[PDB]
Amino acid sequence: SVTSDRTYYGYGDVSVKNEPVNVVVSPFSFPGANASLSSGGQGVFKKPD
Amino acid sequence: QHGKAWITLDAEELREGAVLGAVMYYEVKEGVLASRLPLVFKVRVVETG
Ligand SMILES: [Ca+2]
Repeated sequence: SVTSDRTYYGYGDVSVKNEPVNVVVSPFSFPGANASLSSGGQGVFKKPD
Repeated sequence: QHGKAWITLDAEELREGAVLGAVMYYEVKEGVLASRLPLVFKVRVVETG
């Protein structure tokens, strides 16, 4: 009578949500406060973070 | 294919009761699903003495 269609199934799901990286920024204001930059001046400025 | 048998019995065998068991070798066709299938055998006494 019944000629079974021999076909069973298995399934799965994958969730890719985020991007690998977050670039958190703290911008710099290099002449800063309690220091001074002059025209034609020479030197170095550094922000560690 | 070959559907006819000719089992004959002698006087020594009939003296103790002839029991005819059955052994069946089978393989159900691929996927077929059935319930209560009949197989009917015709028993004919052709000759006796
Ligand atoms: Ca006879």
